Amino acid sequence: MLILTRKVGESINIGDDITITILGVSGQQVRIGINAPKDVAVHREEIYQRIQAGLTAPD
Amino acid sequence: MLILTRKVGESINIGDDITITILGVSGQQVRIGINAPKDVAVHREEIYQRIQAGLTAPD
Amino acid sequence: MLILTRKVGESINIGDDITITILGVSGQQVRIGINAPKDVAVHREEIYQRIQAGLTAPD
Amino acid sequence: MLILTRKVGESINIGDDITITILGVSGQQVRIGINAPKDVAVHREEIYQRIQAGLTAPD
Amino acid sequence: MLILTRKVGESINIGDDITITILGVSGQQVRIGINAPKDVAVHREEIYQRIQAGLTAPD
Amino acid sequence: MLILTRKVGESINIGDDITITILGVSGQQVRIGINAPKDVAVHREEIYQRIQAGLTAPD
RNA sequence: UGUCGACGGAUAGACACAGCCAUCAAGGACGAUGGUCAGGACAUCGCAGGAAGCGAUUCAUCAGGACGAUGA
Repeated sequence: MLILTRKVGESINIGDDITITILGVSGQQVRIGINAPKDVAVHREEIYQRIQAGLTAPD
Repeated sequence: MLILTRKVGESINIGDDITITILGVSGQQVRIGINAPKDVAVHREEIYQRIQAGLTAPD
Repeated sequence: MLILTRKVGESINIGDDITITILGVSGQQVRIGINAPKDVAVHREEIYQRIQAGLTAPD
Repeated sequence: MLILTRKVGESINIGDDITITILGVSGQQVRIGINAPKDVAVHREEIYQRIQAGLTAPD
Repeated sequence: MLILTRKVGESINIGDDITITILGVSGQQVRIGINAPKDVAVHREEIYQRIQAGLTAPD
Repeated sequence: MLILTRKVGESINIGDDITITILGVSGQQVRIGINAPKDVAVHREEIYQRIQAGLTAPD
């Protein structure tokens, strides 16, 4: 794990194809944009389990 | 862009190899954890630009 | 309708028997005291309309 | 004294002829709408104290 | 002169009209409540220098 | 009722004779210095009650 | 402003609704006029009743594969 601390409106990067943007907060909620090719998946942890258990949305 | 919201301490996933956790907020800052293999790089956008600047003789 | 602009610690008078005091202010909310006799009823609007919904007749 | 903590834009009632609305605050000033018949006299205490000196609104 | 040590949520007093309350700490920062009549002034040492040198009313 | 946020080593003032200094912190404990004239009293809230409620001289 | 939904690829959506302060007004009008965050407030927000009633609060810097460190 690599942990950072960034403000709202800032940006982060993964690999050479993936970008992340912290769009803002709403109380304890944190609104996060992800930007990746459809060659890779992105979901909430509660959702990720469905695409990995029975692959409910392949694409 | 795929936007997801998370409450503090909740999690997100990317691909089949990467996990993300929003650890918490402090003011307008957000402590964010990134868990990926060293097979991929991770950087904030202000550092990412250096990996796009070109580099030699790694660690 | 008669509009007035009353500052913290000042008072309005109604009829010959009712008086109103702005005891103070707390941002977007206001702390108002009513000085009417128990011969007349005083209630919030969301508590006046519950009275006048019909519940005053005997069992 | 009957006391209420009222937000701006909420309302209050007295007897069966009078209604009050807290139109808003302007700093430590408080804009109040008073909605009684002209059958009742309705002024700030400053004014009321002359009217009860033995008169009505002067020439 | 009086030196004393008090923990968060405890109280201290001056004269017959002044109260001090430690609301709590944040690292080296210490949030303090001060309760005195408008008969007396209160500011931090930075601002106090005005009340000594330039005052709140000219000649 | 004023509220301030002072850090260790800094000062606050009351009236035109009284000075307060935050001497430092130890966990929850907060060490404080008070400088007032002989014309006034100063104690912690525990001891203050002896000067308010029971007094240091009888009738 | 907080909360929720949303396998959604959208700088997205849904639900419940978020600045501060002075001057004039016997005025019946949701009146008029001007300024603007180290203050006189536990900064705002919630509950309720004939009582001048009641409960509860942080921000920022550095930075690497570490649920990172630190300052105010």
